[PDB]
Amino acid sequence: AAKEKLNSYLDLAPNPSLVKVKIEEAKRELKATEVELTTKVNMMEFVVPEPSKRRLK
Amino acid sequence: KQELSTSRQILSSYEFLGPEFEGLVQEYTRLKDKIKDNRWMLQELSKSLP
Repeated sequence: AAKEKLNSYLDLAPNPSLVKVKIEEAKRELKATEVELTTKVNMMEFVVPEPSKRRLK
Repeated sequence: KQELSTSRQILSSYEFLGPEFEGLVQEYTRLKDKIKDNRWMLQELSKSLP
């Protein structure tokens, strides 16, 4: 219980100003991964005829 | 008993940087957890292109 409470603090320099920068970097990275996820979803539409309602190959 | 005593001594140094820092840490932690979840979701959609 005491070790688990220490691992949540290590990626963060004990300086508040530097932590805000890291938080802003993490917000930019979240927007890029969200756009990539939307595009891959649209290309999804056309390919045509034919075979039933159904099939293998 | 010796390990418990060392860990309790280090935790006491971070707890000294106030509630505001803890809020920031909580936010950072929340954001890292969401990025990790989105990456995990993108990897799972590529394996399905039959």
